[PDB]
Amino acid sequence: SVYERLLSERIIFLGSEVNDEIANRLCAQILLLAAEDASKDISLYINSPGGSISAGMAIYDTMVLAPCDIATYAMGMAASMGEFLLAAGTKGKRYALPHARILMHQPLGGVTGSAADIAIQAEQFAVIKKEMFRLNAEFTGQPIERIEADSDRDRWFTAAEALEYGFVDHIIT
Amino acid sequence: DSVYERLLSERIIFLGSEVNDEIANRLCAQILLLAAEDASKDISLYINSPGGSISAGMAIYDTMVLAPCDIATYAMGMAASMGEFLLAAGTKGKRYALPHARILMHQPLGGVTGSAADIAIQAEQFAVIKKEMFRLNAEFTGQPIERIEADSDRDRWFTAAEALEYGFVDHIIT
Amino acid sequence: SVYERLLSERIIFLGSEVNDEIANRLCAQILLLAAEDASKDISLYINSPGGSISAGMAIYDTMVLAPCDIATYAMGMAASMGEFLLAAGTKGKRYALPHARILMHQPLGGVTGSAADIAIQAEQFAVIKKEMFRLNAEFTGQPIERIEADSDRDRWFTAAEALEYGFVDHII
Amino acid sequence: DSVYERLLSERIIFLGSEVNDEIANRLCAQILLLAAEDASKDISLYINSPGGSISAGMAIYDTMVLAPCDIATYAMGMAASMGEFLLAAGTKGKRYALPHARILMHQPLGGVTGSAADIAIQAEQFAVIKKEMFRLNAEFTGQPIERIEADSDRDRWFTAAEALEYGFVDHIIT
Amino acid sequence: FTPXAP
Amino acid sequence: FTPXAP
Amino acid sequence: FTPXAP
Amino acid sequence: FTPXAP
Amino acid sequence: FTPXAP
Amino acid sequence: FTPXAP
Amino acid sequence: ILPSFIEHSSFGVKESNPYNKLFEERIIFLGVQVDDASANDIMAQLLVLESLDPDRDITMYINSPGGGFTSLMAIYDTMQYVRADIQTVCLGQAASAAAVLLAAGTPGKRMALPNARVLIHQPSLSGVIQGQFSDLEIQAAEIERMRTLMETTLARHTGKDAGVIRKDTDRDKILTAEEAKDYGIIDTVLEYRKL
Amino acid sequence: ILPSFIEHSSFGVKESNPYNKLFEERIIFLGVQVDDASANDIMAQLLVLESLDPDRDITMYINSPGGGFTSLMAIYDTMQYVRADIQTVCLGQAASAAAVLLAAGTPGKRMALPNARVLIHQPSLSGVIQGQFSDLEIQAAEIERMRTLMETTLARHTGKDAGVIRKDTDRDKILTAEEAKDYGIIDTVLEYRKLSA
Amino acid sequence: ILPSFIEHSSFGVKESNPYNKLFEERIIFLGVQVDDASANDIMAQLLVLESLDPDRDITMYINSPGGGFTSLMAIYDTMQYVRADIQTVCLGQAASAAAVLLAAGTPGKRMALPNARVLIHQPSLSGVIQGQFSDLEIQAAEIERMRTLMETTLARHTGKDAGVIRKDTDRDKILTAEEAKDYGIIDTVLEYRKLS
Amino acid sequence: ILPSFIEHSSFGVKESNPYNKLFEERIIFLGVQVDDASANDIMAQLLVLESLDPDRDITMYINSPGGGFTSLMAIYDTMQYVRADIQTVCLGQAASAAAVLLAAGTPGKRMALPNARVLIHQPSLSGVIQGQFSDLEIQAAEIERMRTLMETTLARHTGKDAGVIRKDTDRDKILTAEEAKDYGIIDTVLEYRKLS
Amino acid sequence: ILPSFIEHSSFGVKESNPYNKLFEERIIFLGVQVDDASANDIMAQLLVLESLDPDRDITMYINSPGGGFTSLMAIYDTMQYVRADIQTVCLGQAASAAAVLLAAGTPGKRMALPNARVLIHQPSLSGVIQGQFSDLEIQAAEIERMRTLMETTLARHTGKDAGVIRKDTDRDKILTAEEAKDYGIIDTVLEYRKLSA
Ligand SMILES: CC[C@H](C)[C@H](NC(=O)OCc1ccccc1)C(=O)N[C@@H](CC(C)C)C(=O)O
Ligand SMILES: CC[C@H](C)[C@H](NC(=O)OCc1ccccc1)C(=O)N[C@@H](CC(C)C)C(=O)O
Ligand SMILES: CC[C@H](C)[C@H](NC(=O)OCc1ccccc1)C(=O)N[C@@H](CC(C)C)C(=O)O
Ligand SMILES: CC[C@H](C)[C@H](NC(=O)OCc1ccccc1)C(=O)N[C@@H](CC(C)C)C(=O)O
Ligand SMILES: CC[C@H](C)[C@H](NC(=O)OCc1ccccc1)C(=O)N[C@@H](CC(C)C)C(=O)O
Ligand SMILES: CC[C@H](C)[C@H](NC(=O)OCc1ccccc1)C(=O)N[C@@H](CC(C)C)C(=O)O
Ligand SMILES: CC[C@H](C)[C@H](NC(=O)OCc1ccccc1)C(=O)N[C@@H](CC(C)C)C(=O)O
Ligand SMILES: CC[C@H](C)[C@H](NC(=O)OCc1ccccc1)C(=O)N[C@@H](CC(C)C)C(=O)O
Ligand SMILES: CC[C@H](C)[C@H](NC(=O)OCc1ccccc1)C(=O)N[C@@H](CC(C)C)C(=O)O
Ligand SMILES: *C(=O)/C=C/C[C@@H](C)CC
Ligand SMILES: *C(=O)/C=C/C[C@@H](C)CC
Ligand SMILES: *C(=O)/C=C/C[C@@H](C)CC
Ligand SMILES: *C(=O)/C=C/C[C@@H](C)CC
Ligand SMILES: *C(=O)/C=C/C[C@@H](C)CC
Ligand SMILES: *C(=O)/C=C/C[C@@H](C)CC
Repeated sequence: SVYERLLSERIIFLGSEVNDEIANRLCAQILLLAAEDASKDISLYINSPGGSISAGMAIYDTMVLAPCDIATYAMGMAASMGEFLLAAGTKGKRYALPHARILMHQPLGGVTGSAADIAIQAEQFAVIKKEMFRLNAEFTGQPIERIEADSDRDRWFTAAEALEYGFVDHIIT
Repeated sequence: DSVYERLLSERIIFLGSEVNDEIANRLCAQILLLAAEDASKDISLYINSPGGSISAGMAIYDTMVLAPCDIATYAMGMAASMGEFLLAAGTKGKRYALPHARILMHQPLGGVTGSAADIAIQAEQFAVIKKEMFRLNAEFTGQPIERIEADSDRDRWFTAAEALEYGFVDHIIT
Repeated sequence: SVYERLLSERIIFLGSEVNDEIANRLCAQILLLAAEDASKDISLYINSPGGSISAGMAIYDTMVLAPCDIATYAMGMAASMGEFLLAAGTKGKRYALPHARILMHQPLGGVTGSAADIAIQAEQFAVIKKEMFRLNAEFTGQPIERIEADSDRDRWFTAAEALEYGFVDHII
Repeated sequence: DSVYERLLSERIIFLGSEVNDEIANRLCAQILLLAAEDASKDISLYINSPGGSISAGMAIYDTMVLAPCDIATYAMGMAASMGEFLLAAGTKGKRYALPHARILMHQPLGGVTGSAADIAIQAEQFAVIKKEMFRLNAEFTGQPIERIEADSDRDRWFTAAEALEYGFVDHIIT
Repeated sequence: FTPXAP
Repeated sequence: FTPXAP
Repeated sequence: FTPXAP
Repeated sequence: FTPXAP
Repeated sequence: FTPXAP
Repeated sequence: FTPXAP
Repeated sequence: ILPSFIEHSSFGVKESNPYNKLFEERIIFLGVQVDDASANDIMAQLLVLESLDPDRDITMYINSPGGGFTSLMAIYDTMQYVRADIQTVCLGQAASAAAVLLAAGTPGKRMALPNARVLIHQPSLSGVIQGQFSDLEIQAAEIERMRTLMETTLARHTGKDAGVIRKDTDRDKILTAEEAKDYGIIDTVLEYRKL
Repeated sequence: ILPSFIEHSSFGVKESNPYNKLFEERIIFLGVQVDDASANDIMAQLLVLESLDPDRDITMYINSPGGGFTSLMAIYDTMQYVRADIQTVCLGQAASAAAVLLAAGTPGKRMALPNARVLIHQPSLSGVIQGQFSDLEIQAAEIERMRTLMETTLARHTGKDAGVIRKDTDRDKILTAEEAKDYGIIDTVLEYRKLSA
Repeated sequence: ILPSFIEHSSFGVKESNPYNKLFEERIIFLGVQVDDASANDIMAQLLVLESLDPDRDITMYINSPGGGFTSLMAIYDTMQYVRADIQTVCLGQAASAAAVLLAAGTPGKRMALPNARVLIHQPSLSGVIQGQFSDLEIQAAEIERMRTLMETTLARHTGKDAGVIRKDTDRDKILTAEEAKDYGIIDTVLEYRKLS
Repeated sequence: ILPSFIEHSSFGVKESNPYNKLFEERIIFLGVQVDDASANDIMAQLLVLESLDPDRDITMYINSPGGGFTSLMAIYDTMQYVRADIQTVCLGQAASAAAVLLAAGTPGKRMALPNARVLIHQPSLSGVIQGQFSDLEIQAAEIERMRTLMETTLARHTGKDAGVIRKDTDRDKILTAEEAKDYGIIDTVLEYRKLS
Repeated sequence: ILPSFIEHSSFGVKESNPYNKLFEERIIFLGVQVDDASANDIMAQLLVLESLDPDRDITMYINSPGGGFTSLMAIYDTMQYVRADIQTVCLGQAASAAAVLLAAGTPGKRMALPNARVLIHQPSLSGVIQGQFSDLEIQAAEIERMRTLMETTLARHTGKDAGVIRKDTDRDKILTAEEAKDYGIIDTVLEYRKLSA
């Protein structure tokens, strides 16, 4: 019932792994909040392990299209989509708590079926992978080359380390 | 969960999961009820879906066509199988897609069981459905039936831009 | 919550396989609707895989006993009881959507126990089978011989094919 | 369950189970909402907990520190792991403990998996977290980091009195 | 069992 | 079974 | 299977 | 084990 | 596999 | 392993 | 664990299994439920004892829960085919299928032990078989044929009328050794040869 | 538990298994469902009896539920290939695939016991195979070929027209020994050889 | 249950297993799915028949669902390595991997029984393998290599072009004995030797 | 099912298993994943062939998915300990641990079949091991030693620098027969010996 | 699959298993976790080699994860009881219990292969044992006895003080061959005997 109190404050909370169910509700909430008042900012509090990309990008698109600025706060942890959506926030309004930890890494899929089917699955992996690194490079301001290099293996950032890398603009004292 | 109720007031229905009989029944009902309140105003269908059963999907499609009002379709996260079909089934010019939305189109997937006699019948229907799906997808996209059948052989993914070209959606949303 | 809105419109919806639980509710709804107004028609929307005969016939009997006419709409699919209840609608008020598909076939039971018990179970199979073919023949207007022949194996009908065979009177 | 709503009116939030993301988010929200209503009044956190994940735990800790109002911490049944940390993280002088409450303090517990390359990375973080936890626990208790690390090597239990002396809590409740 | 089986 | 199998 | 295998 | 077991 | 193993 | 074990 | 014993003669030494010694004496032992495995083994044994000495009687010791119908008729036909007379002896029970096999021994040579029992009932199906009515109509038809066929087989061996068998087998009928003798399933009851 | 017996001659002593004694007499025993395991064993046995005495008849005792199609045609081809005539005997039942093997014996040498039964039905798939319509279209095509192939093979051995077989096999058809004889699946029904009778 | 038979000569008496008698005649029997176990057993058998009489032909009887790729190429290389010619005979089916082995026999000596069938399809993965895109990118790369390698090997033995094979193997292609002969998988179809 | 064959000489008759015939020829067969069971058996076999004829080469046929580290180094040390040279032959694949054993053969005597493949990757842990940071710190320390040790071991046998090995093994690297030869894992690739 | 080989002399032919040949050379192989089964088998083997030639050294090859405490002390006592000296060799690892057995060999005869490793840790209980505090008080007491008893045995064989062992075993300590030699668990590290090298 507390989440309802937050919604009145124009705060939406991503507290779990990103999936279609959470994404749909989140997209809706953003549209509804933008419908009520398009001037006021929307704040997204993020504590998440990460989740599916398709659902994650559904959230991302809705953020961009929203008239108002979207402020992102990293509470406990931001990983995968958690990190992506965090960095996707309106520049200067991206926040992180002191002990918040950010994780950035390469995408994780799976392959199955005939060699013909797998070849297609591999094609898409290349499409997604390139697009993720492209946008992450834009958010952080790092070269696409470094994002790809750093993302090869899990790379953890503290609030300070994340601040320097360009994931978040401010740390909250 | 209360947000879906708020959307209904805005004449927005949301398909957020795989298409099944349960969801189809609710979606069809909502469309009829919305058309009863006001038949002039458009109805918006937001689509993020993996796809689902054809039979449940066509119950929705039929209801869309019969509705007096226009049905606008928005591809949010993903549109696949019935997701792609219903997306393209939207009123022409009112079909929308988000920038990173992905559309999947492919051949139908069934299963066969029982005696050779029963399977023979199941195969007959596969030919019927396959033709009908490709025909309508050809009509929605405006592509020839030959290309729909050819492209649908294996999973074929479309980006927002690629989908815009193929004729699945008319607009991309800025 | 939409089903409540439909009930106000005198629309009942069969969306799943036919069982005792749904049948009781459907029968109840029909009786209550007929109690409020016996003049106005009741509409039954059908998307179903089919189900048990006993639960299905409870619905059918209630439809016939109702003072008001029962209009039947085939939405996604009508199979087994779905097809039967569809065709059982008031003649001329039976409707179908364009891509709705109708399935008609022979009944499917099961047998267990002693040979004596199975003999009894087999007796009933013959009884039910005749009654189903009879009513299906009445609805469609086809001869019982053709109903029996066509129902031997699964036979699918499109909306158009169903219209000709006599399952439904109109296509929307 | 209706009592927690009644406690919230008294500006009392209750941590009654292991610390996870679900509970942490709810607790953080409540702290922010309570501070929004009135920033002058203290917030009381009643703690009976086995402990839980650090990430969720630190989300709570940060929210405490950033809050304008003082956070009073009460150890009811048990404080262990994060329970002990959050208990000791309370405003100095406003940290309370019941007589038979028991406090457990120990080294962090992780896990490793994957390729040797991945494990090397997982191990890097272990060193980072461990130092920080010991640093703050040393700050809360007022003990040297050297003694915290030594005592935290194995599970170390404190009674209410022993915890009072060690510096976890300021008062015991008569 | 003889006699007679066997 | 002879005759004749075998 | 001879001839010829083997 | 001898002596004496065995 | 001779030559040469073995 | 001789020498010396065994 | 079954111990093996040793025998010796001027020709040599022979280590043998108790069940082998029984078979050496022309005794086939059916100790288990009748199934495709058990049926095939018994048929093999019968045809062997046929081969070795077709003029000498074969003995069947029966302790069984009963079993499948096809497996029973497989054993049954083989019993009746073999040129040698077949003695049947029941130990501790013969039930369902096994009771028929017990009765299928050649007349006068069918016997049982005093505390043995005999169960007779109509064929039953424990599980459920499903399908179109056309399929069940055929299965149910076959099942009735197998029922009547068990009744016919019991009838000629016991001497009772098929109608009587049908009436008695409608429900499980348990018979003691003496009761089985009176019913016509066995000719005699073995008596203790002790003091 | 299957007992082993002992035989003796001036040349030596022989301890042997009942099934070995049957095979010594050129009798192959099919007692189980037809599968890759059972099929390979039967083919091996057939090819062996071929090697030892190609001029002497081979005997096949059949009590079986039936089994796989590929496994059936493996045995069938081997039966027909072998130079020696093949006698088939049915004990207690021969069903589906097994009924074909029973009928696949050389003419005049196909027989059964009186209370044995014979089942004939069209090929069936108990489970469900899934995939794209393109794949199912191919499987269904093959399934029809296997159906028709069973019908053609049954037709020439029984003497019936393939059309009659297709009609009779649409539903399970149970045949007694005598009924199987009339159908043309077996030539004769064995009579009890007992002395007292 | 598989019965063992007995043979006798002036030199002695021999009790043997049917499969042993086949191996005595230089006949290796592949009756099961191809795996590391089955492959190792077949490779061992081939090298033995190589050792005993390298100048005499080796026979491979094939009834198989098919099997693993590495296991298949293990058997394939051994077949091609051995100095002796290799005759392949198909009983009841040869599918996937087994179809390649059937075709991998030496020219003219590849045959099948009339009611046998032959299945050819591209390599498939029934389960799901997961990991980072970099790992999947490598697996997918290997999978395409294994596909193309199966196509090349089938191509040279059948005589068809690799491009043709790739098109035919895109979907499962079932072939009868005669259809397999025309495709170039087998040279001849065995005819029944019965007199009657 | 594996058939047994029969050999005869003026001295007597011998019934033997194919794998026994291989061992008679000094051929050890590693056909399975490397584990404590498989390792102990291989070490035993190695020491026997050492005992019988220490001056004659020992042959190792390798088709394996790979396996445990302790089991690998157990076999490795035993291979290197034995006085006799060791020939390694790869059939159908040698992966992970097995790839190291393949390379651990004595120089010049390492070979593979043409369609065999070789997989190399860094050591991995499939499950999860849990405990206090102090314990994980120790496990993690050992794991790095094992990683570096595999790199060093591969380095001296292949001839590559340890740094190169570390880079290539970060991700799974599949090598064909020829690619493995160039990498330095095997010395030569066997060519088909067939007459036809 | 483990192949058997064949040896021959003027007296006859001998077909034997590799592990039999090792035992013929007085080599006991511990390849598995230490348990009552493994312990009983090893004790039997030791007492046999005692019986046959009590004056000749016995060899123990050790590759083991370790195992139960009682099972270990069963093997340990038997090793020390036997009149013959015992050589211990470690292949690929000796962990927990096995490390003690490795160290329990007679001085100078304890060795390992170069890439073998050795684990030492205090006794641990993987599962959970429940009961009244009185029962747990006893279990906890016994566990401490077994810990201390492991420390004393390791102490006298390694030469280290019991207090040092306790300190080192508090956390798992992995030792390479050379590190195990320095610790005093093994006397020497085997060097490769190869001719080509
Ligand atoms: C738990 C991981 C999750 C399953 C996966 N997402 C994932 O791995 O996201 C990580 C990420 C990295 C960079 C930027 C954004 C996100 C995913 O959606 N995979 C898709 C990939 C597909 C869209 C190609 C799937 O296979 O379902
Ligand atoms: C998960 C797939 C689903 C089961 C299947 N639908 C399916 O495969 O839809 C794919 C599609 C293709 C073109 C246009 C729209 C959708 C289906 O309805 N199959 C039916 C059979 C069909 C002949 C109606 C069923 O088996 O229930
Ligand atoms: C899934 C099928 C379902 C179990 C079956 N119904 C069924 O198969 O209905 C099909 C049908 C065909 C024609 C006309 C009407 C209906 C049934 O109720 N059978 C009864 C038969 C019994 C009343 C004799 C039962 O076994 O419960
Ligand atoms: C109760 C076990 C729990 C899994 C673990 N927490 C944990 O062990 O917290 C204990 C603690 C120690 C010192 C000070 C405060 C608390 C944890 O979060 N571990 C993290 C470690 C990671 C942040 C490096 C994880 O592996 O998920
Ligand atoms: C009505 C029951 C039927 C006779 C049989 N059950 C069956 O054998 O029950 C035991 C039994 C009781 C009395 C006498 C003989 C046997 C069965 O279904 N078994 C059949 C298979 C089934 C498809 C008819 C078999 O074993 O062949
Ligand atoms: C339509 C059923 C098909 C003929 C077969 N089923 C099958 O063999 O059913 C038993 C049978 C009945 C009558 C006559 C012969 C056999 C099957 O799917 N088995 C195949 C595999 C499948 C991929 C076709 C096999 O065993 O090879
Ligand atoms: C894309 C499928 C792949 C070729 C293989 N599957 C596989 O062997 O499928 C059967 C097959 C079909 C046609 C021809 C040969 C074999 C597999 O994954 N097995 C691999 C292991 C895997 C890690 C690639 C193996 O057997 O080594
Ligand atoms: C980091 C993984 C580790 C090297 C090992 N995994 C392991 O052996 O992975 C297979 C492997 C790959 C490449 C080279 C060699 C082996 C493992 O945990 N097995 C250990 C036990 C563990 C406690 C270290 C063992 O088998 O002894
Ligand atoms: C505290 C652990 C205890 C020493 C033992 N565990 C145990 O044997 O762990 C392995 C081990 C480690 C180091 C040295 C020796 C062995 C156990 O509970 N096993 C006992 C039974 C138990 C009732 C004490 C046994 O095997 O006798
Ligand atoms: C009845 O007395 C049976 C005796 C068995 C004997 C003939 C052989 C063990
Ligand atoms: C038919 O009488 C069969 C008899 C089997 C016999 C020839 C060998 C056991
Ligand atoms: C083909 O006729 C094969 C016969 C097998 C024979 C040579 C040995 C059992
Ligand atoms: C005690 O030393 C026991 C020794 C066993 C020996 C007599 C026989 C193996
Ligand atoms: C390579 O040709 C190996 C042959 C094995 C042979 C020496 C013994 C079976
Ligand atoms: C060390 O070289 C051990 C060798 C074993 C040998 C004495 C007997 C197989």
